[PDB]
Amino acid sequence: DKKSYAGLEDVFSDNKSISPNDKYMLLVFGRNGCSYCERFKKDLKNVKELRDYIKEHFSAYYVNISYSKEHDFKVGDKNNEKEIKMSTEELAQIYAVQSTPTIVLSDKTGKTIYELPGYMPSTQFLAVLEFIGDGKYQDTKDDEDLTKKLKAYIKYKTNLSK
Repeated sequence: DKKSYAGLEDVFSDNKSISPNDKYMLLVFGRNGCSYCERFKKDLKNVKELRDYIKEHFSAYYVNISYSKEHDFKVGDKNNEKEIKMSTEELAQIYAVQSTPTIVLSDKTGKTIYELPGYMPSTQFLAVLEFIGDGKYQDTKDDEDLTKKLKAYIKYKTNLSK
């Protein structure tokens, strides 16, 4: 339900239609009775820098796997967008969701860039979001180099926060 993210309608668009819509895409898989999902939402509410950053750079969706809805999922570039109707369960399966919260960050074509299978405090999480949102990920050689640069960037932002 929309109740899954009550008060965060400014951040999350209706998940009946999921697409990057010419922004980076942020998909959060959550569920009922999930204390880390609750902590994640409180961070989004209360850390204005995090909230503003997401609203500026991301099309964001909160998918509650405690329920089953139909989602119109639209990815691909401008020349060829693929639109598929899928269930909550099929959407989670595509992303291989195994735990909640799972956070998926994708580019404007809907290509997965990075995934966090768990909660991360707001300082570190905003660093991950900037690494993707400012395009810094683009200058990396591979998955290993991206991970290494991202981890560097997070420590840097951690030093900065103190």
